[PDB]
Amino acid sequence: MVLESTMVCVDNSEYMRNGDFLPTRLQAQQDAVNIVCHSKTRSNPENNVGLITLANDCEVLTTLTPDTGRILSKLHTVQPKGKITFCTGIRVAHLALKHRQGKNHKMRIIAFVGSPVEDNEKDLVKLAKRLKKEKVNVDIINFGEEEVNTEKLTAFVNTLNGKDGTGSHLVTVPPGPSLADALISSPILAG
Amino acid sequence: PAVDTAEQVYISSLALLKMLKHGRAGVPMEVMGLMLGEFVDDYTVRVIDVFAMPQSGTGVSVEAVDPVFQAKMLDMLKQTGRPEMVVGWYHSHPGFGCWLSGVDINTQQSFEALSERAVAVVVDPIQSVKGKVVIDAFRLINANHEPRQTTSNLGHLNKPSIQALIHGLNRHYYSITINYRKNELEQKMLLNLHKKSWMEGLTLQDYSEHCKHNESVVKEMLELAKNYNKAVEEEDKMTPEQLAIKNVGKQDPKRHLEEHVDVLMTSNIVQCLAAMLDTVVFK
Amino acid sequence: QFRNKVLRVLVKIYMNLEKPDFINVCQCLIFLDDPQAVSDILEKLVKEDNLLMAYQICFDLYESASQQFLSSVIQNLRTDQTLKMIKILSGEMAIELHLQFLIRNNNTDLMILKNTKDAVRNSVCHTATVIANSFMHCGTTSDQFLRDNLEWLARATNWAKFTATASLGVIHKGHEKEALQLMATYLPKDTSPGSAYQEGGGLYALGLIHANHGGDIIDYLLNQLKNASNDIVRHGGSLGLGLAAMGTARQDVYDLLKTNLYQDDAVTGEAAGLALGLVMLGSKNAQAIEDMVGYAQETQHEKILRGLAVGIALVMYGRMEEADALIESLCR
Amino acid sequence: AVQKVVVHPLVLLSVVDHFNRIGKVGNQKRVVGVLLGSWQKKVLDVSNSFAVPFDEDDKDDSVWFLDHDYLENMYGMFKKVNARERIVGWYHTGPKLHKNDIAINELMKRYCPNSVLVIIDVKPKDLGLPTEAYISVEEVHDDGTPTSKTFEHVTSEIGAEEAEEVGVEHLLRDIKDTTVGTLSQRITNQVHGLKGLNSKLLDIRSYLEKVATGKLPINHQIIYQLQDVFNLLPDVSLQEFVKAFYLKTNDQMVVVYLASLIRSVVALHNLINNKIANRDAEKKEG
Amino acid sequence: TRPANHRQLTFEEIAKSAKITVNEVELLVMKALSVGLVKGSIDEVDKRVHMTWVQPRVLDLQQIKGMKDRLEFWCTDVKSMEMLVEHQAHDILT
Ligand SMILES: [Zn+2]
Repeated sequence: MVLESTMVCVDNSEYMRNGDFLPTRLQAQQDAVNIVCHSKTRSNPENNVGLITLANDCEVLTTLTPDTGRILSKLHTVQPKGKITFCTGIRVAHLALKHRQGKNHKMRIIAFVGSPVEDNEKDLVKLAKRLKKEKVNVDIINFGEEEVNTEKLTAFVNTLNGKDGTGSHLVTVPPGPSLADALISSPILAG
Repeated sequence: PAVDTAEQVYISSLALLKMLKHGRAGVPMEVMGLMLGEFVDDYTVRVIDVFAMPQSGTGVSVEAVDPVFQAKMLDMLKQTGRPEMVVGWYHSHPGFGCWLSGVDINTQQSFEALSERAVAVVVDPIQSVKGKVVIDAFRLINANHEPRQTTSNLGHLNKPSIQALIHGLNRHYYSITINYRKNELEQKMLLNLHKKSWMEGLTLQDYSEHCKHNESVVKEMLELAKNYNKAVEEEDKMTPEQLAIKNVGKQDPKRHLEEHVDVLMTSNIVQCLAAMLDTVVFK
Repeated sequence: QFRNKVLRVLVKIYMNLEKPDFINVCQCLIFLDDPQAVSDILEKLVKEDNLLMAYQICFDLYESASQQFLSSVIQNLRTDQTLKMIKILSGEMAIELHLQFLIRNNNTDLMILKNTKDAVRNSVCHTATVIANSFMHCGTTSDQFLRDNLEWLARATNWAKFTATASLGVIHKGHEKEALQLMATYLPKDTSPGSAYQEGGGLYALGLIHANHGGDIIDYLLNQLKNASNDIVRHGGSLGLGLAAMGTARQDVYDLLKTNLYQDDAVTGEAAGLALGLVMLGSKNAQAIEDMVGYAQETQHEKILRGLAVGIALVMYGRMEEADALIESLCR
Repeated sequence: AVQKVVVHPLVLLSVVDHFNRIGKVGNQKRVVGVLLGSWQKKVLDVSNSFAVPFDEDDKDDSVWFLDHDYLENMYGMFKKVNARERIVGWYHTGPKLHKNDIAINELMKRYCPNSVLVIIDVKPKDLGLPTEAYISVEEVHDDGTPTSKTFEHVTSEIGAEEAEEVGVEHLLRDIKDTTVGTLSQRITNQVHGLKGLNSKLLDIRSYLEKVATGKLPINHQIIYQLQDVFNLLPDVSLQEFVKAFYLKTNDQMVVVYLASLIRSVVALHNLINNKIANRDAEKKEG
Repeated sequence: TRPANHRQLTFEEIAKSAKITVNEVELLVMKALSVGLVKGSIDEVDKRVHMTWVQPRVLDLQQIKGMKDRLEFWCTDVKSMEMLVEHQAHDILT
């Protein structure tokens, strides 16, 4: 029922070659974003979702579109390469869902961090406070398990939803070969 | 409950150019489109932009073919910073002047029913010339009294044309003054349009060609001087009325000599001054 | 500067005479803008038995001197004859005398107005003939034409009604003895309620009656404008208040008119700009010029622009070469 | 390779409108959009344009966003309204080239392989044309070694159709002064040319001062071009040049003198005719 | 090295500088022209070479400052002529 413009930040880095998480982390994350996009569309028919990659620098593949077929189709040919630039990717996503189609919609970022983040704590907390001022929620998935912990991510999310904001999230998934869609249950339902 | 005669419709430069270009493109047809703007006060109907729409028709009528385009265009302009909504429609009358026909009145009736103060603008491309553009804004009169109230002289300054009066002006519809308020950047860009590159100003002109042109004009002036001598001997054996028709179908040596003198003086003075200026500027 | 020096020398020569020409000296003093000297001369005359000199001089001052000049001469004097003299400079006596003269000598042919009314065939000519009647009877206190042609006047609607109501104030020019009740009778309360045009016209008419000479009317119109709700009422009140306070740089009036202007409404804005000009007339107030020019360059209402265009010129009245900068900027 | 770019006045005024509306929205400095147009065998023609959402971080030159989905949709609609126009390049009102321009051009090259950038200065503090055209090209060096993608200048001019010319001339009732004679041939050139040359030389002087003091590093290519310029500067004290100059000046002044003589004779003729007319009128009235 | 206004070398000078006899000066200069190092002509009758263009070379900061000073002179001349024209023709251009 709630209007939400949610931009997905997918990680097509070189650590996605790893087969630890089911048939390659790339395919696991493909299924995960499939379920997340379907969940958003089912939650609201007018809800619009987009796609951004976190490759060498960044790349926007599909801006906010109510349909999901184009997003899924573009998801193919997302072959991994390069490192991950979390700060730049999130800033680009922030700009993209600042230039919304409908200003009454809410603003959200679902990020799939399946690789270490090389951004210091200070820059990440600065980004956290800026996004809190701009009223953005960041659902972060600690995919990949390259650190599978508060790899400078729990600080990010807690800074976001500080003072009982309960807006952001950080779902950490173990390397257990279980479908990432099967694992995700917090943001989809109890958002 | 007044609708005053001092009301004006402010047409932006962009809107005017778009209207004229589309109308001229559709020279035999009455190509048409929508006008976006705001209803500021009861004395202003600001037109800030216009966009043509997919339409098809013959030389006797034109109709739009899809409304989905209009809706989508409004949305996709709002998304980029033009939240203004439709305030009227424009269509071109190629050579018939400016006025509304029966179909035009029906369309304007629909627009009025939607929004009270919607206006119709008729732009005639072919009758427009460089200095002046033939354009007018209209609105309808109900089946009633006077259509408007006059609290100033602003309305009665246009002298409505005979063609519009014949076709129904002041009887089925009334005109609204068009004003062309501009912003600083629009003014500056319009002035800068015709500005040329700086190097073009200092660039000289092939001396062979310059000398050839001078020689040609002096040779022409020789024959013109012969004819001028012949003509001066006349003007005494000429009736006061016959002089005027004397220069009909026959060359005027005095006029041609003056024109050639002007052109020669301008060219030579400009060339000499440019040569000296370059001589100093470039070492 | 040289003219002022020569006028001072002439004043000295006038003083040094057996029977000094105090009238011409006061004229030259008005030119020099030195109310101190005129106050001193009036004090000396009262100290002598030259009440006739004092009265004639004060009459001439009121008739051909600025309000600021008159006010200073009324403040210098203050800090039975003095009360009588001040009542001359305050202008009450002159206004009453002119009103009596115009009432008594009121030869006007109503046949011409009747012919115009019969020939009238549209709203423009209707309002034109109403204005012409107001001009003909300005100061005569007479409204026989309006009284007898009541059913013909009802045709006017909207701003025509506004002008028709203001014509009453035009007719009653200077009839300040009882203006509040005089206008209330014409604009009855709880009688055909809901005529914002009529109410605004009434405020405008009070202003026109008390033009250039305010007093309690300034405060009355200030309160009415503050309590006003309709834009027509605000426009009429702004015009009336400007006329009432014309020439007195009263900060309360200026601030109220500025708030009405910044309300950003065309009908209110035109009158607000004109009233600001009238209020801060003559004065070179940098604050007023800055505010008015800035709003002229910031607003998007040609009506407000027109009002402010008149207002700025009114503001810079009199100042000959102190207006060069503003003139150049506005022309550019 | 483009030899010339013709930018119609409607494109410029649309750019101004886009800039004004985004500025009224607020918090932006540069505007971006597409340039629909057509090709005429190496002489481009930019006829129309449309806005495109665009944002950038004022600190990072790598956080920028352009809505290519919106670009495609609006291009489809513009094609549905006028088929003869196809995407040709992008425009931005930034006063001078930014560092993200090559990236934006690479994005737009997927819609127009020979994309042409046009910078339109909507606040021109100068004396010259408002359009600068650039084309992306690969630059191979000799010591700079890595081949980078640099922007190469292309001649840009303003042209118009008949309707556009009529509309512009009608709207140009702001300050109209044609005076095609010597007056305009003195203002539009001479003065304007000298002022522009002074501006360019002042820019070169500022760069050279920065280089000499040490704010900027040395650019061997710029220094070489400056050497070529100073070499091209001619010498005007040569006897042969002086003699040729005097000869040509004498010829031009001969023609000028003959023209002035013709003018004087015509003036005398007019005076004689006027005196005849006045004398005859006085005689008849008497 | 030679200033732009003279830039007219002589056979004996080239021979002395390059340690070759006067006869080979012509061939040396022709090889230079062919390769493209310098542009000019050879006048055997007067025994001179008129060099009109030498290849650009890398300059140090002192030479850059010299170029800046020359630009200053050039700009001063340009401004002087602009002021002259404006002042003299203000009547026709206001
Ligand atoms: Zn029609």
